Amino acid sequence: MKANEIRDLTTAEIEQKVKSLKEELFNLRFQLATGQLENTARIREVRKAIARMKTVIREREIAAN
RNA sequence: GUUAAGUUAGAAAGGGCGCACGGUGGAUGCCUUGGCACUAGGAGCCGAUGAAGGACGGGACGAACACCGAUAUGCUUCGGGG
Repeated sequence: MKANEIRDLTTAEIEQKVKSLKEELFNLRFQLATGQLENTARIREVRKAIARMKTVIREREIAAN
């Protein structure tokens, strides 16, 4: 997901995908607290994909300053 | 046959000793998951660019340890490694 997201433009191509995965993380715990979910390791992998995205823009702010 | 005097062994409610067989127990014997002692070399300070210490928290899995801060049981990228 590195060159997939390094090549993405700074403004919304991370940010809307940040916001969608925030909404995606918002939905998966609802299935799990009810118990109506199976692939629980994806939920770990979603936040694993979240934290690697917020550090992209923060790295690019260092590239700015 | 009995009468008389007369000796004279046995027993065990339970215990004493000798062996036999168990139980509690944790000593010894052996080992090491850590110690102390130094020698040799290296390092001898970190902080208002927020310390040391923490407290509170983070997993599909329950609390505690260890790891780690709402980017939370790693994250990117640089090498190693298969």
